Amino acid sequence: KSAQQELKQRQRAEIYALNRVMTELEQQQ
Amino acid sequence: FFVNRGGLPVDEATWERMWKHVAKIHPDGEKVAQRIRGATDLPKIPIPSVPTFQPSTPVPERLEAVQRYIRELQYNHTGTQFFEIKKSRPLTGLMDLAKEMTKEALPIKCLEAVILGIYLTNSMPTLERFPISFKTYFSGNYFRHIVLGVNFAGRYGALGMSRREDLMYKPPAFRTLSELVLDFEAAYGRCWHVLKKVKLGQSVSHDPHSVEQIEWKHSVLDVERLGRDDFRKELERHARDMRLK
Repeated sequence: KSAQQELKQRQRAEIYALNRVMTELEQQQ
Repeated sequence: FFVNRGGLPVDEATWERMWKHVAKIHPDGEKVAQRIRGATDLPKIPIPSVPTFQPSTPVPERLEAVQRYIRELQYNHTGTQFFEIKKSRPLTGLMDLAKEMTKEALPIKCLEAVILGIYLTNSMPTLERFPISFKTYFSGNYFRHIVLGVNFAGRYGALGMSRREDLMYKPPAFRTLSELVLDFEAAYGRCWHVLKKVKLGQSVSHDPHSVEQIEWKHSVLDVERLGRDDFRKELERHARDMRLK
């Protein structure tokens, strides 16, 4: 339960870092 | 564009598949994964607050706020769709899905934005909502897009999410449905896409517990086989069909 919240938080932070990277890539090429 | 089935947190298989997709698509892809995966210095993303409105706030202002929230979620460029949307589900299931979207706050695309817009405008009974789908063509490939057409005080606008600014939000100022659809077609032509099909749905119930289905394809218009005047005539016929319940 409390560990799943930390899991979701880590996953969301990584998802948004990845989304920034891929957004820059796509806006370029 | 993979689809995450199994809910959030993303399962091990879907997570690994997303990262493999990133490694192959992105140059520096595995360097991207090495930098991001397990990193402890990543930015904390605040969970965007779902907008709530005073009864004195005019509906177009509320629409601006709703579109701002949808934009805040960010467009999903990761190549993995995080919410599976079965379009034939009853409304209440899609609304539970939209609530979970608001609570978990991940990037989204066209259809997720449509469902979110319905969920966030159910409190505006003077506002009619109906999906609008576009099928276009460019460089030998066919493309599909969807927005939530909107009707307030006899004027048409749209909510949605898109790669381009001119392919989502439209303030409810278009006097006829045909003018709204033609604005979308003009934006498409501006980005060198040929508009092939427009699929307009019926009005969506404001009851979030309704078991009815969204009627996505009440009018399917083949733009090229119709021509200009018949296209406008059919769009106005759909507008009439909607305003007559």
